[PDB]
Amino acid sequence: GGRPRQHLLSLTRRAQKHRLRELKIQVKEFADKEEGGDVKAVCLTLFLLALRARNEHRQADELEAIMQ
Amino acid sequence: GGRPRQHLLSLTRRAQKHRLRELKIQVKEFADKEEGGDVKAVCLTLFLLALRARNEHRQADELEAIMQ
DNA sequence: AATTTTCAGAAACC
DNA sequence: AGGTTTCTGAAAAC
DNA sequence: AATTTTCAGAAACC
DNA sequence: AGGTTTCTGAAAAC
Repeated sequence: GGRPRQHLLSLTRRAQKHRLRELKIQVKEFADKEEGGDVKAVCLTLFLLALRARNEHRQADELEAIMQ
Repeated sequence: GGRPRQHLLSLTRRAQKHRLRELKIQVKEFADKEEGGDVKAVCLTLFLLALRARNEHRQADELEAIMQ
């Protein structure tokens, strides 16, 4: 069997980190090979584009206001 | 040769989208296989954890204030 | 609106 | 002139 | 602080 | 009791 997974956003940062770990690595590898190891800018843009792909322009704008 | 790349954050959303495209796919695949296709929550958490991994807790808190 | 791929052309490099 | 890759936008499709 | 991997135990499933 | 995977935190290292 195995313990059922909780939602990612309900987990401790610790447990969150443990689940994304394998993707965190893929992102790292990509950031290095293609974007000069700029994980922040990559994940930021992934998220922003992910928001705008959903027409959550208001939040996307607000995060953009936060980041400069 | 080839045209030199601009910084990801200076590009049009169009051009940004074109560069991350290959990683966008990897994220999609991961989100589907491991997080019930919840790209938003994945990228959000990747970014949040990426910020806190850099002790940018203030911004991380502010994005967390935005998202609920 | 968004998405996607295709077609074009200019721009920046060789 | 040619090459290339990147950037932009439009175009034609979902 | 952060990171990492290791060790533990409890928790939730079979 | 056993199994498993997940979650949490501590522990020992950078």
